[PDB]
Amino acid sequence: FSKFVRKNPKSDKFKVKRFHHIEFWCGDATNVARRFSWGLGMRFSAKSDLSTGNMVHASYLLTSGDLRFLFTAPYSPSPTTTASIPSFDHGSCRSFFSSHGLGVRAVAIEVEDAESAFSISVANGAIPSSPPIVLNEAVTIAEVKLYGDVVLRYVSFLPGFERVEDPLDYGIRRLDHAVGNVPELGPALTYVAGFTGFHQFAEFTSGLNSAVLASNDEMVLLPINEPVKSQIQTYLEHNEGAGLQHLALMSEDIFRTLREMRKRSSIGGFDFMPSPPPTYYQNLKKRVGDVLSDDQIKECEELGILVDRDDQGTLLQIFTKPLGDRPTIFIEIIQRVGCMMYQSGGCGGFGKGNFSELFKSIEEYEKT
Amino acid sequence: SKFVRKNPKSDKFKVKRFHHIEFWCGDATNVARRFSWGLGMRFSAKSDLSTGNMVHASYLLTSGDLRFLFTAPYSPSLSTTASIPSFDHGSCRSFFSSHGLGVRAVAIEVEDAESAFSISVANGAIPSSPPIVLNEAVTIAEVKLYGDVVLRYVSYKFLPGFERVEDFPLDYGIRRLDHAVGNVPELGPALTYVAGFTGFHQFAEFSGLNSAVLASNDEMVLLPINEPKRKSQIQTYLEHNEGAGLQHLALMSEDIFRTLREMRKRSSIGGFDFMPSPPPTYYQNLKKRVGDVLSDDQIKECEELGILVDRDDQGTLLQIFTKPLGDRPTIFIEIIQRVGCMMYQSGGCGGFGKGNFSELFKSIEEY
Ligand SMILES: O=C(O)[C@@H](O)Cc1ccc(O)cc1
Ligand SMILES: [Fe+3]
Ligand SMILES: [Fe+3]
Repeated sequence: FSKFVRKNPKSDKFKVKRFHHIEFWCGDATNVARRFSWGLGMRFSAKSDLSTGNMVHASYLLTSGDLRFLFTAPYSPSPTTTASIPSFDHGSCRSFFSSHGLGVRAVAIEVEDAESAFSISVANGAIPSSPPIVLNEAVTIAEVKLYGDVVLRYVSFLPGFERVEDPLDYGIRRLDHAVGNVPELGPALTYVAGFTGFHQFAEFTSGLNSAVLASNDEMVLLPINEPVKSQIQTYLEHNEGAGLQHLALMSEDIFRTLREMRKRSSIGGFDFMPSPPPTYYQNLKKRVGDVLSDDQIKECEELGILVDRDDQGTLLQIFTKPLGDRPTIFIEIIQRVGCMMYQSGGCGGFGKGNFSELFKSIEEYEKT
Repeated sequence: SKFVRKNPKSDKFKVKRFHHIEFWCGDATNVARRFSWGLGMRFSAKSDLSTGNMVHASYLLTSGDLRFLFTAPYSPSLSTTASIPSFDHGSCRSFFSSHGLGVRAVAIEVEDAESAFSISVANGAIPSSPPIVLNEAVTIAEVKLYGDVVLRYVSYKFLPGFERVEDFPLDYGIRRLDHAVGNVPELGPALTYVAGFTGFHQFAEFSGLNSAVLASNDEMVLLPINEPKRKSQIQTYLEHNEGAGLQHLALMSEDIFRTLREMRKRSSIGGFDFMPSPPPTYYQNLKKRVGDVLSDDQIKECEELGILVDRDDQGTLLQIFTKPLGDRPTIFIEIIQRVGCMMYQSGGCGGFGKGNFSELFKSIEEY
């Protein structure tokens, strides 16, 4: 008596593969990358600083599976020849951090040819941010504006980077989707999907309007939020315009990651949102009992994990507190169940039907 | 044969001890949460949006009597609510844009800050912030020290506007700040300047740099200053810091082996890294110059943890240095434990490590 029909026109104007990395623009990349490495459990993989000859910026790379988190901070200007990332600008980086604080600068995706995906994007309305530049005849990097001061980066770690050698792993394996807030969803949705050809990923159905753009294989998901009390309007005010709201980090085992990330919340890691009331986890039997066992439900309660369902699969998720000083960007840890055939992207939705379940649990909790 | 140390006790105002150190950051949350894990300091007070402050976010880390403050500016679009009246968004942004992560204020507790500020300015000090009484309880004044670092005065002893943080806690053994060392291009002018308005006397000592230690009457507030074989790290400091600034802080510890076992264990998982260890010959000779102080097992612990041991006419100093704290090879941290001079412990017991360069060079050529 219910069926959800999802369509996929596969209208990608250029060949998009997978997410490549995320580049946080910092004021001091060392302390940001070392805190992220201890909280998320990511390994110090590569570096491009003074110890590698880079006299322009200190970029450090953290990895946990297919996830790459880059942390870039500008050196004192006292010619960016030794710079490994040619799109980096000292004036831009200082202005970005003074206007937005700690946050994501680049959302990088791997493409077949960055030079073509750049020209096709601009030919379809994309604002150019960095022209196609070939790195040592091996890698090509191009950047166009996504929203606000965040850029969409095309890659087809990097030259100039040196590997770091000499266990830090909590279960995070890849980046699922990067969500950004904009003042008006409409113009931002037609703009981004207007130069990538990304189709809308429908969700099965609070102060927000969300729409999910996705590539053909739907592994590159880009939800965008708009404020309708609203958490988004507070984000726009504190971030001084449109920016990335949160990053969803796929975990091989969300229970492993959550126990690893909660032991360290008070000793350098990350803090989480208030856990759902107990009646929320007394209602999981009549919701995902056929997916999660009774003991795995006890794990979600002890770890404060949100569990939502969809037409295809089940989504286990939780959110952290803001990563920096500003109540702006935070991190989402998810684990998707089902759609195995390789797992389909967006399996289980994103959590649209979770505000209704939290409202129902809070109204239930009370009165008891 | 005999070393003679003199103390004129010429403090132009009553000074007690170090109060706190305020780092100016780009993001105070990630820097403090990194410092809290590497050094083992407790989240004690906060002055951010959760307290009503829409101007900046200040977080205090404590370890015994040591207090590290971490201040980062909010966006001016939030528009009075600042608990630290000397804070300026443009100054904090321009400071960090010029020097990066570093020390802004070296706060010392005095008897009266309205006097410490006026007497200082009347004796050559460059004023940074006039005396401001906070909620009729705390008075804060600031005068320039060297570079963009300010010497902050705290009168009646975290601060009004801060909320205590509750919630076993972290503690690696660090208990107090020993001395705050700064690098300047010319030691001479900066010496007659700082001592010109403080009256701090020169602390006598028992490389590429020249050092001079200014100290208060009881010699608990120590402020060594450095000036620029191979090229000295002082000149490399001035280039990457864009002028004079604080070089390092010496964090005294009840047990340097406890603190180092905690700090080295976490160097690769978010903590702080240390300088390369001395060769084994340095610790084979560590029982001929310091054997009446350290036992055989305690000498073995220094070799395992890479600690340097120096000695002077009064006491013995066990010390070790960390790698630079941020992206720039500028600010770093020293862990110190002093033995001897017990009569309460005298300030500067064992010196500051001026003789370690000679014993290290003697140890490298022995290996
Ligand atoms: O990225 C997104 O749009 C979703 O992650 C948002 C979301 C997810 C779960 C939830 O309970 C509320 C909002
Ligand atoms: Fe999400
Ligand atoms: Fe020292």
